[PDB]
Amino acid sequence: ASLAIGGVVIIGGGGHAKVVIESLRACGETVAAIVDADPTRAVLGVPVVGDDLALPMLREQGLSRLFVAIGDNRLRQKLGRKARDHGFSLVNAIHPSAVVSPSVRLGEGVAVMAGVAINADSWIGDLAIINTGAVVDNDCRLGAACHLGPASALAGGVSVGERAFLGVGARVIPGVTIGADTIVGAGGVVVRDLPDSVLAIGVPAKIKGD
Amino acid sequence: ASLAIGGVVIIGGGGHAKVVIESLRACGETVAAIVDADPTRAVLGVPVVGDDLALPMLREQGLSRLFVAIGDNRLRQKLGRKARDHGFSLVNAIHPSAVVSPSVRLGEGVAVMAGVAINADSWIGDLAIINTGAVVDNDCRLGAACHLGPASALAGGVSVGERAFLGVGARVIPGVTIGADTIVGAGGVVVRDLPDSVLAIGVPAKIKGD
Amino acid sequence: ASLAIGGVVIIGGGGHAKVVIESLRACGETVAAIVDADPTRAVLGVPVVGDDLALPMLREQGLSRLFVAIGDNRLRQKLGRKARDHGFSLVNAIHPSAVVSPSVRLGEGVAVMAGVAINADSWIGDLAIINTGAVVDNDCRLGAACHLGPASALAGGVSVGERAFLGVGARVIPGVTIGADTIVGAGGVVVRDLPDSVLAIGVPAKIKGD
Ligand SMILES: CC(C)(COP(=O)(O)OP(=O)(O)OC[C@H]1O[C@@H](n2cnc3c(N)ncnc32)[C@H](O)[C@@H]1OP(=O)(O)O)[C@@H](O)C(=O)NCCC(=O)NCCS
Ligand SMILES: CC(C)(COP(=O)(O)OP(=O)(O)OC[C@H]1O[C@@H](n2cnc3c(N)ncnc32)[C@H](O)[C@@H]1OP(=O)(O)O)[C@@H](O)C(=O)NCCC(=O)NCCS
Ligand SMILES: CC(C)(COP(=O)(O)OP(=O)(O)OC[C@H]1O[C@@H](n2cnc3c(N)ncnc32)[C@H](O)[C@@H]1OP(=O)(O)O)[C@@H](O)C(=O)NCCC(=O)NCCS
Ligand SMILES: C[C@H]1O[C@H](OP(=O)(O)OP(=O)(O)OC[C@H]2O[C@@H](n3cnc4c(=O)[nH]c(N)nc43)[C@H](O)[C@@H]2O)[C@@H](O)[C@@H](O)[C@@H]1N
Ligand SMILES: C[C@H]1O[C@H](OP(=O)(O)OP(=O)(O)OC[C@H]2O[C@@H](n3cnc4c(=O)[nH]c(N)nc43)[C@H](O)[C@@H]2O)[C@@H](O)[C@@H](O)[C@@H]1N
Ligand SMILES: C[C@H]1O[C@H](OP(=O)(O)OP(=O)(O)OC[C@H]2O[C@@H](n3cnc4c(=O)[nH]c(N)nc43)[C@H](O)[C@@H]2O)[C@@H](O)[C@@H](O)[C@@H]1N
Ligand SMILES: [Cl-]
Ligand SMILES: [Cl-]
Ligand SMILES: [Cl-]
Ligand code: NA
Repeated sequence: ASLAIGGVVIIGGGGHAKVVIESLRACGETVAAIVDADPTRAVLGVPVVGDDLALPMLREQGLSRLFVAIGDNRLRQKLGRKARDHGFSLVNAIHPSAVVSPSVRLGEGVAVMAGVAINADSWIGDLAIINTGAVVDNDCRLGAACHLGPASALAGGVSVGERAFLGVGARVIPGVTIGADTIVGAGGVVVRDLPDSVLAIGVPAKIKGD
Repeated sequence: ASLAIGGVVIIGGGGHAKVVIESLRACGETVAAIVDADPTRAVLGVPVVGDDLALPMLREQGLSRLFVAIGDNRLRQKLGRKARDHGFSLVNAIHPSAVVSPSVRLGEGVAVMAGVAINADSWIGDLAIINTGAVVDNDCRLGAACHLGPASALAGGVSVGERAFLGVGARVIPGVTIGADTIVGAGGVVVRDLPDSVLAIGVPAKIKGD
Repeated sequence: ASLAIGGVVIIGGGGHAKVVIESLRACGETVAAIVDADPTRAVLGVPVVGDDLALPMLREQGLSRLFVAIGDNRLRQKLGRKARDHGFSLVNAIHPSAVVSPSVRLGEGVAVMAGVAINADSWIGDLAIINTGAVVDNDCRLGAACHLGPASALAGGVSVGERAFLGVGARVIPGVTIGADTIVGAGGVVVRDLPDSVLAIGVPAKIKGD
């Protein structure tokens, strides 16, 4: 439990964590430690020091910066709130290759992966993930803890509800609103508004029931 | 109507203008003023000085560089010709992150957005838009005033007619020719030549009549 | 047959060669010569000196670095082995804009084109092509001589067999394995494992027989 000072604590030790650790390192940040619900190790050289019960200990020793590297949107949002209650600040992990327009408003805890572009006047909620290669055109609104998967793309003026997930290569045409907790499958091309809490798949994307 | 000297005049004050203004600024250019058919303001800090009737006044005061930031392809092409008749030179707006091969031939008035790649020996007509994240592989020919939408991709040796539009995430396989004034819907994957003036949608893209 | 010393020999003189030559040049490498089965010229200024029968002559004159710029996967793999038997080392051609994570394992003879991202702990076999704009998320395994076409994307933990080909804009969801010698058509979205030697097309991708 002997750590260096000044680095970032990561919640989560999975594949998403690996990519986040490397984004932070590419920016010259140090990653201090991981907390993982499997408390057994290291992820890309970063020690796993315990489960979330280790958070108070980490804060006590002076570490105060944290990122939640958990892909699950509702779990990520809960763990973000837990981290803030424990006195951590949620950093953003923005790969140096990402292009984020100067008029974009970013929340906290946001992952913006390599190859991303986000254009003018888009707003990105806390704990959003904008994954590898994704594109966000002008005037989009991304709600807290939503996830745009790798190689997905939003055309202009799209709104994505809290905790919504767009799978790899999903596309949304201009002006469309997607509700909270909605899942667009890989490749789905969304051509009309989607309400909350549905799954939509296909070209064009259609809602799938039971 | 008091402007600085030396900057670029933009025709159009919408979302496409915002992204173009930011591309020009990212290259260290200054944007002088906007002319918009709604002559009422500012777009990202750039004053709207009037409608197109203000063009002669702008030229008289020494401004001579212009970009047409209008997404509509036929309107953009008409306004490009109007600007040149009024003594403006059409600049290109190429985001610093775009990768444009040294053997690509670029026209004038061309937008090439963040994250774009254009590979060897492609030719890009005047007033084309190559939007955010789009890919153009080797030996493509893009006609004047066509538009490749965000995250679209052309494989090698594709020809795109004048004023044709490919929606977000559209894909075209090698060797395909797309006629002038043709629209490929978002996500459409074009696997055979398309004639002029049709709409094609789907995977694979199929022509849609009335 | 008078060449400079120190440059890279390219097998293949087609469109893929053009893009590879430009990637090598963008890194400050010199391309010495091309060998092409049509021995008649130059490709982007690089002389075509003969067919593969010229390889021994090139090695004798001190050239020892080679890239196989042939899109055909089985032919590329055969010509890679021929080049190594003739005493050449297979270089990699990685465009300066590509983002290749520090924990990625690269083979030899690999093309990684402009705009590519490859994330943590992916392994890339000899003679793979990762084409323009393609994305490879964490923990992927790309077999020797496979080809990810332009704008294609693999989500995390995907395995792609030897000589498999994914067409422009193909997508594969997490955890999927694709067999050797399998072809995914342009735009195909692969949602379950594919065996060896099939063709799969569509959203979702389905195997097509005769
Ligand atoms: C849509 C998705 C959520 C469905 O999961 P699921 O509901 O367990 O679906 P199943 O695998 O049982 O498949 C149900 C049917 O829909 C089809 N299907 C599955 N995913 C599909 C997709 N993305 N597009 C179109 N059809 C799809 C399947 O072929 C199956 O068809 P059948 O009825 O003919 O068998 C999932 O396949 C998906 O696309 N996930 C995206 C994951 C991702 O991109 N992660 C990146 C994270 S960084
Ligand atoms: C194809 C498109 C042009 C159609 O507009 P439209 O003709 O007004 O079409 P509608 O919205 O009336 O839909 C007609 C039908 O085609 C379907 N459809 C619409 N767009 C589709 C698309 N991209 N792919 C497949 N099907 C589509 C709709 O589901 C509707 O189906 P229905 O008959 O079952 O209701 C439009 O949806 C589109 O894709 N635009 C791309 C815009 C864009 O990408 N802009 C980026 C600018 S930077
Ligand atoms: C799938 C592919 C390999 C098929 O080639 P093919 O077997 O000669 O197929 P055909 O052109 O005869 O078309 C067969 C049918 O499948 C359809 N089809 C072709 N390609 C398709 C694709 N990518 N997705 C869905 N359907 C497709 C055609 O519409 C045709 O339909 P029909 O039965 O209604 O006429 C090819 O179209 C393709 O996608 N190539 C990708 C090439 C590429 O991306 N190169 C980039 C290199 S860097
Ligand atoms: C965006 C990515 O999201 C997901 O990747 P991921 O890293 O979130 O998923 P996994 O690789 O399963 O890793 C999840 C990790 O998250 C840990 N975890 C799960 N729940 C908790 C928790 O409550 N607290 C802490 N501290 N850690 C938790 C797990 O023990 C596991 O190590 C997947 O859906 C991937 O497909 C995708 N690349
Ligand atoms: C590529 C983009 O194309 C389109 O964006 P856009 O900026 O062209 O569209 P809008 O946001 O409607 O803005 C168009 C602007 O263009 C102005 N305009 C429309 N016609 C004229 C004109 O004739 N002259 C001048 N000077 N301006 C004109 C309008 O008053 C309006 O302000 C949309 O299709 C978007 O989806 C897309 N991002
Ligand atoms: C990734 C790319 O793959 C393919 O492009 P490509 O450059 O491999 O294909 P082509 O433009 O036909 O060029 C193939 C070249 O490869 C040469 N070639 C073909 N066979 C041989 C060979 O055995 N030895 C040598 N030294 N050269 C060979 C041909 O004479 C021809 O000049 C296409 O499928 C494209 O769509 C794609 N951009
Ligand atoms: Cl570190
Ligand atoms: Cl300015
Ligand atoms: Cl050279
Ligand atoms: Na990209």
